[PDB]
Amino acid sequence: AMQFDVTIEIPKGQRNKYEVDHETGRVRLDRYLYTPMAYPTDYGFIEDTLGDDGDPLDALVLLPQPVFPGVLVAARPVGMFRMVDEHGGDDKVLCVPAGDPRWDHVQDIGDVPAFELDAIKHFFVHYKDLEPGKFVKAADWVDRAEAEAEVQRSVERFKA
Amino acid sequence: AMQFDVTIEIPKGQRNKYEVDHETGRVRLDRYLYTPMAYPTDYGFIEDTLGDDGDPLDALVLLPQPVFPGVLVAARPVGMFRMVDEHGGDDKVLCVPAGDPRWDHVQDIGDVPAFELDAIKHFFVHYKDLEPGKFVKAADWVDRAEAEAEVQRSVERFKA
Amino acid sequence: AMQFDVTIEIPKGQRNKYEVDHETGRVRLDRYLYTPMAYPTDYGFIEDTLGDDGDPLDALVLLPQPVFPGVLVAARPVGMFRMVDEHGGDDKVLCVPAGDPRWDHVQDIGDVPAFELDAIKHFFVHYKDLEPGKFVKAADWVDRAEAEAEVQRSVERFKA
Amino acid sequence: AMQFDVTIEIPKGQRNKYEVDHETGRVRLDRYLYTPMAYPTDYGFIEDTLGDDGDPLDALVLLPQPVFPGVLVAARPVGMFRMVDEHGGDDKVLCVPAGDPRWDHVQDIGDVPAFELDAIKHFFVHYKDLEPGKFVKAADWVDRAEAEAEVQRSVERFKA
Amino acid sequence: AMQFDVTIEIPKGQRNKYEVDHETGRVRLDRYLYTPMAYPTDYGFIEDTLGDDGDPLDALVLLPQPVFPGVLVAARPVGMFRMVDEHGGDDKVLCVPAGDPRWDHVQDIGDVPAFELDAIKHFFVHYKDLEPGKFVKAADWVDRAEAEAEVQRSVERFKA
Amino acid sequence: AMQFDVTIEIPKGQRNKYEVDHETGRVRLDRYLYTPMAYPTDYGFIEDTLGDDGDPLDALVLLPQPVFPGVLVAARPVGMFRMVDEHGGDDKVLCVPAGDPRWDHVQDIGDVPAFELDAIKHFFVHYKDLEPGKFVKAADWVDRAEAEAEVQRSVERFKA
Ligand SMILES: [Ca+2]
Ligand SMILES: [Ca+2]
Ligand SMILES: [Ca+2]
Ligand SMILES: [Ca+2]
Ligand SMILES: [Ca+2]
Ligand SMILES: [Ca+2]
Ligand SMILES: [Ca+2]
Ligand SMILES: [Ca+2]
Ligand SMILES: [Ca+2]
Ligand SMILES: [Ca+2]
Ligand SMILES: [Ca+2]
Ligand SMILES: [Ca+2]
Ligand SMILES: [Ca+2]
Ligand SMILES: [Ca+2]
Ligand SMILES: [Ca+2]
Ligand SMILES: [Ca+2]
Ligand SMILES: [Ca+2]
Ligand SMILES: [Ca+2]
Ligand SMILES: [Ca+2]
Ligand SMILES: [Ca+2]
Ligand SMILES: [Ca+2]
Ligand SMILES: [Ca+2]
Repeated sequence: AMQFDVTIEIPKGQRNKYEVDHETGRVRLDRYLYTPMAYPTDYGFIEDTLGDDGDPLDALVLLPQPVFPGVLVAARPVGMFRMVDEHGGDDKVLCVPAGDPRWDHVQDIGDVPAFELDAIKHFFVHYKDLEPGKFVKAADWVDRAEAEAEVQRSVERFKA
Repeated sequence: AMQFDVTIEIPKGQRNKYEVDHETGRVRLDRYLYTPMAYPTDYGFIEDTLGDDGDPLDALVLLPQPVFPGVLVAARPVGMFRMVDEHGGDDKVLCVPAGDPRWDHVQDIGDVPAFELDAIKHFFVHYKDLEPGKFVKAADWVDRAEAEAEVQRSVERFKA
Repeated sequence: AMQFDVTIEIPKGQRNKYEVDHETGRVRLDRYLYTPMAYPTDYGFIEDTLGDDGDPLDALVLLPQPVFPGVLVAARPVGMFRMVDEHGGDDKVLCVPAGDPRWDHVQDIGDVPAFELDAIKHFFVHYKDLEPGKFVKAADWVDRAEAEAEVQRSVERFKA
Repeated sequence: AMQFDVTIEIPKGQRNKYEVDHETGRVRLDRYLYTPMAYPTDYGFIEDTLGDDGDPLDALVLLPQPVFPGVLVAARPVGMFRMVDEHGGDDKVLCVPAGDPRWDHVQDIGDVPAFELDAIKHFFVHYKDLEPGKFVKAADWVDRAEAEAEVQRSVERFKA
Repeated sequence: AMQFDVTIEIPKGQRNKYEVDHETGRVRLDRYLYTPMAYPTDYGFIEDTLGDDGDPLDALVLLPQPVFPGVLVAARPVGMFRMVDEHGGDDKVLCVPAGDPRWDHVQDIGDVPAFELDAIKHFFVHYKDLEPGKFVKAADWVDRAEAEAEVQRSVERFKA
Repeated sequence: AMQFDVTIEIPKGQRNKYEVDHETGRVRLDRYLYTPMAYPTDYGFIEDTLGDDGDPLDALVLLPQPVFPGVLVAARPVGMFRMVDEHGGDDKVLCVPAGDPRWDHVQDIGDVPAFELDAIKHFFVHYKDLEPGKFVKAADWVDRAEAEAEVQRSVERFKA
């Protein structure tokens, strides 16, 4: 099975939007969110990846307890969240911890309760509502097969 | 200068929706919110008040640090959030601590930063989205005079 | 589905062993635990039940986020943990929140992942290791049907 | 050997000064402290005591982990903090948990390390500096025997 | 408008005095404070500056929520805290987040409310009372223009 | 008097088992513990050491307040915990902060309360009980002199 390293930027429950600067590796506070919302899962990116824009592929990791900003978590993808915003398409891979039997029951997007997926969607649809010149036009969920394909595309781009 | 006691049910930052049961006085968990949202201010109700809803008049309190559920805070009103939900009008009186000179610069709704009023509005408009058969329609932020009048109304209703 | 109110005494992750006095209703610190352990679920008792020993029926509640000591939670039973300690038979009903569709997938003890049942068991087996004259000696899980029967017996004992 | 119940109003590390209303038993926020200081121990009062000033006798409880506001702790005195402020006399009994063998090495005021006693002193001397028309002009520690004498006086006054 | 990157060493509310080692970039615990006090704002230093003692120029950042130690925050100066301690002169630039319109109402030292500036002064005046070989002699606030002059000097020294 | 730098990987009270990768210096989540236990002291390793295993020598640090993962603490040894798990044998040096006179009363293993030593032992004996292929076979406390020998040992092997 496919797996990889995710670097968590923002723990679950945070209104502080942290981002890891990729030139340096330093954790930065981008902004305090303008909406009364908090990240529904631990949020970050996959190491040694690169998307269409000059940034790694975004990742969401389900956990029994949050980590801190800058922490690595070995994860495997079970699905992916597509969305369109002010800078076009944005993909977010949904993962669980790799080599952990406690998450073996989650092999695909259908194994994650509809209510956690709706809550995730709702966050990304609404979190920038009060920010000038920022919107989220579309949003929906694809399966693990489509997620793994997107990871494979992003690894290939990185190595090039 | 009008003042009253507010009982805080939900501290700022909470996704657990607590409620005081008014007949018994116990704190209950009503529900964990279905949306990835957190109460932007300390939320509760004014003691010895009564609306058309058989319940007390709801209240928001601006604080430097949150209290915990069940705590009493002496407060004075600076405005009111007017909204309609699935059960009609649900007005919420915005307050600051009474007799505290660090809040003397806040006398009316205009003295509260718009960004904070925006975020409070965004919470109540969106926190119930994912709950079926539930919705909110924000009317407007109204001034201190409109608030004090509603508080006075609901105090008279209580005394009966 | 059968349901009832649970008063939570100890939130998940606490080494402080809080207890409610059943006359006064006050929260008391019985003791700081002598072992490096923490309650793996929110822990308390079912309101208006009378067990075989004069005390109410104990309860464990699975939640997405812990509450505080003294909080009421409407819960439905999915199983029961039977064990013996230094004062004989000790039974603890495992529950989920009642009227919450996010827990509809948990209808009996087999739906609760074994890792969580093993952990709960491990807590109670070991938490009084370092207290003299205190132990727990038997332990095993019984299904929803037996839990509901035990709750019903305890509801009646209380009424009489 | 003397012991009693201490009700904790304020946990260690708190800048919010909570208070129990002794008529109703409700927890109130008196005020957010005006200085950048935090209570160095859990703070509260002794149940069934009445001091010379109409209120219950104040108490500091040394703990391995803090409790929450409103929690009872069975405790025994090991000393007292004698203080004169703007309202005159103010005596606070320093306690440890009763019947807990992890505190049996603490028998009198000399057994509490001087760094802790100085820190506590430093709190009460400076926490109201920035509060107007508020001060403390005398601050001294006394032994268990003197502390126990004051508790006894206060207990007997409670029985009027 | 002048701006720079501040690295936060100590979040607001902390009694642990964290310090970044400027050679390696590692975070160190210098000491647990000897007074019962907590840093009243997020505290750190300005990146790519050089104070005339060989360290980066110290910075205080006003935030709606604290960050973690090591986190970068883009900021702009609004004033400066001038103090004289056991090391002689010690300057600390008071800042707000740069490119954040929620802080546009704070442009110079007079825009910060007095109760917050007094609290910050109170911290630095008193936090080393109980520390041996450490004392304060004086503390004053100066305006944005004085602060900017000091930043600019420290920047040129950095380039040398 | 021997002293060294300890990097804390895991703060006290944690169920998340973090690790520093000694190649990269990145913090990684190894695993969420399968037992309902939490690290009773801050846990990590000694910098510039090499144990029998090929990783650095492990360290426990007694603190008045926990740090966060990746923080350096100057520390001196007062004893050592010897254990035999799967993977050979593991040793953990028990320390206190160096140059801190609040810990001067702790010079050898006899000076640490037995209650704290039993709790630390109890953690490392039981924390992997439910993990397959993991175990403990023996657990002992040894004195300062024994610990200092093992540190110096590990320093030499790092240099060689
Ligand atoms: Ca990302
Ligand atoms: Ca992205
Ligand atoms: Ca985006
Ligand atoms: Ca309410
Ligand atoms: Ca209402
Ligand atoms: Ca409503
Ligand atoms: Ca809805
Ligand atoms: Ca119980
Ligand atoms: Ca029982
Ligand atoms: Ca028992
Ligand atoms: Ca035992
Ligand atoms: Ca008191
Ligand atoms: Ca008093
Ligand atoms: Ca007083
Ligand atoms: Ca004063
Ligand atoms: Ca600094
Ligand atoms: Ca300086
Ligand atoms: Ca200094
Ligand atoms: Ca000093
Ligand atoms: Ca280690
Ligand atoms: Ca090792
Ligand atoms: Ca090992």
